[PDB]
Amino acid sequence: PQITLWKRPLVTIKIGGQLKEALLDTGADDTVLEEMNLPGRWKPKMIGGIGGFIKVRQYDQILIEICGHKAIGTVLVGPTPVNIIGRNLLTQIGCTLNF
Amino acid sequence: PQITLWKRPLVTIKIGGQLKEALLDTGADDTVLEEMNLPGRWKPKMIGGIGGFIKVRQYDQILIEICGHKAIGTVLVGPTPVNIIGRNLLTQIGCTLNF
Ligand SMILES: COc1ccc(S(=O)(=O)N(CC(C)C)C[C@@H](O)[C@H](Cc2ccccc2)NC(=O)O[C@H]2CO[C@H]3OCC[C@H]32)cc1
Repeated sequence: PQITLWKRPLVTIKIGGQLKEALLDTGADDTVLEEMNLPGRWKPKMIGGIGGFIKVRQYDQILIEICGHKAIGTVLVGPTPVNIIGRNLLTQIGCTLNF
Repeated sequence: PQITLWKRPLVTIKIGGQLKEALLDTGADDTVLEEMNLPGRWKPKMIGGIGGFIKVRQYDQILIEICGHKAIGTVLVGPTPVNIIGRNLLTQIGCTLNF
């Protein structure tokens, strides 16, 4: 599909058995999801943007389905105000910017 | 052009007659640029990111050319970690997401 940018590019994702709304974010190197209790091992990480840094938990090789497109990669979990699909997963679903 | 996302979507912009590098950021509602001198009037505003809120100077109806495409709109100037081009300008140059 083609998504215009009049409104936030929110799409439905499936992760850890749950459906959520997430932002297709070309400005995000990594995928950052709102706080959730995923199983498995993780490593602490700090990511920074406008306003400063937040502490997140890095999970690797997590399966995510984005608009019926399957993907698997690193997912960060922490106190983000929004679910953010970053470039590490956008590349896997064949997402491009066009103008 | 069609821009893949295996690298940061960085492009050259022109604003106030000066060239800069900026990030095409579909996850940003607004355009926020690093500290710079801009002619014209401005008003103080606050914007929130993943790490909290920052003070910025809002410039309205500013001419800005993005990868050869012209836009005229609001530009926020403040302590952002990166020059980001947000949806308010991405729409003006006809930018869409596609997968
Ligand atoms: C390492 O992996 C990372 C992944 C994501 C980020 S980030 O979130 O700080 N950022 C980065 C951008 C500011 C360069 C992505 C931007 O698209 C980021 C995503 C976001 C965070 C909080 C609330 C809404 C939207 N958007 C953002 O900061 O936009 C600003 C400017 O316009 C406003 O709309 C959204 C919030 C305001 C940082 C690191």
